[PDB]
Amino acid sequence: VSTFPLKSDINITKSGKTLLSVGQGGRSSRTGFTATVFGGTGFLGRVVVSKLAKHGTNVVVPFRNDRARRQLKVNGDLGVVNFVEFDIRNLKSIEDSVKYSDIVINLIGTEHFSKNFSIEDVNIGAAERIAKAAKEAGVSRLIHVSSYNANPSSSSDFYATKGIGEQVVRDNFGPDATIVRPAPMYFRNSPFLNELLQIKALGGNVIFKKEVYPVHALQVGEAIERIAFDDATAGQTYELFGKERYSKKELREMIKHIIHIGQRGYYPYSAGFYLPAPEPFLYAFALIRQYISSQPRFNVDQLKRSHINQEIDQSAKTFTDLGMVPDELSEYLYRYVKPHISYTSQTQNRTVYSKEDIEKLRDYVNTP
Amino acid sequence: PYLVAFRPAVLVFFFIRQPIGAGLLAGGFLFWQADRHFNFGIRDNIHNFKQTILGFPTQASKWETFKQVDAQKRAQLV
Ligand SMILES: NC(=O)C1=CN([C@@H]2O[C@H](COP(=O)(O)OP(=O)(O)OC[C@H]3O[C@@H](n4cnc5c(N)ncnc54)[C@H](OP(=O)(O)O)[C@@H]3O)[C@@H](O)[C@H]2O)C=CC1
Repeated sequence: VSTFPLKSDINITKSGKTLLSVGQGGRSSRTGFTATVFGGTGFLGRVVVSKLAKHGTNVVVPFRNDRARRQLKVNGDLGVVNFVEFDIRNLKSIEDSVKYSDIVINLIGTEHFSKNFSIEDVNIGAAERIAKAAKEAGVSRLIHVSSYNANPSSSSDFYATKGIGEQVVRDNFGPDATIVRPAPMYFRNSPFLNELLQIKALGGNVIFKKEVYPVHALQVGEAIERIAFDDATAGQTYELFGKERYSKKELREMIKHIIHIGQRGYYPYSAGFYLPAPEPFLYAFALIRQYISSQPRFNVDQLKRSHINQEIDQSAKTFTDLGMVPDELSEYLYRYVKPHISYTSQTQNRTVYSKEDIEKLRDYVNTP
Repeated sequence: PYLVAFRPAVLVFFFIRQPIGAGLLAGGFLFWQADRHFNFGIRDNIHNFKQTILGFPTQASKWETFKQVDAQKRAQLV
């Protein structure tokens, strides 16, 4: 956020351009930069595009969904946000997105596969194509966002493709490409917290045992802003994670009390809060819905990843290398699960869980 | 006649809101229907136990009375 995201009013890109900034940093100001955010209509793109457009950075947002892009225009002043209809199977549209940008941010990536795109097409084929198209267009900075457990030799088809995608981005764009490895991100409408906030979660006895180091999505969006506007971060890999380690079983049980579903001794068990299932059934059901359901459900690869915990690459850089302190999930967990609290609505008295109260609740959850 | 129209509406909404409570209630309902249909006799034997312990005339008690009269009457002729 801040009031002006730059250390100076003059910035010479590594491509040779000199970009001046005007204004004090409001909506009417400009930074002189043109950025392209691939995957801007997604969960993280809306955070990133909003932070760039609010300070006057011209953002090119290539879209495939016409309805999802409309809310992005509100973030910036007139002419700041620009849309290009595109497809990763179309090369002319990809070049048009990066033709004028000085920064290219790649947020395109899926944990699923569909009738049209496999995990290899998106996490590798798209990332490689975008990196090469960026280089031929003279883009000074490339930022590629992989996952937290990226590994070219992983048993998970998502972790493997994310790890290989890191390699191909550097092999095309060159050694100066920056790589970000966010942990599971929590925010409003967060894919990480949405599965924990769902009631009828089938096979949670297997799925919810994975441990992670969740990180605030606003900080990940803030960190990417720091990286793009500081050329000392080129060629670097950043592992953005929170200080504390949680298992999805803990958060699932901590959320239950905040939602007050446990007010009744019978209701959570009757409503389907716990849905134990043998892993072969979880495999078959995930496999079956992969060719019957039209919406991306819990697939086979996510079942495998439920066993693999998050491993922090120690050779990579952290939030402290960017001069930022990670946020604590304890200080943000309530306000992001607040919409899901059942009665609330100033009935008698709200139970606002402070940061101290969340940690007290965590011990009670872990007490048998 | 209104339960015939409402029953599909109530049953599906009951499973949506409380799938475990509905499955347990519906599962027990089907089990007793299998007891009656397939002549498992579980509900009948419980009924025969309740009558015996509470002093009612059971089915066996009424048949024993007939057998006592039958033996009494035959000797009265022989
Ligand atoms: N907890 C998290 O969210 C985590 C995120 N990541 C990675 O961060 C990145 C941001 O994802 P996030 O915003 O959180 O959630 P999303 O699932 O919405 O990210 C996917 C984005 O990339 C686009 N995308 C996916 N496939 C295609 C495709 N074939 N063609 C064009 N666009 C495609 C999507 O476009 P559209 O919106 O139109 O569908 C969307 O904008 C992802 O790459 C993810 O792998 C990794 C670790 C943790």
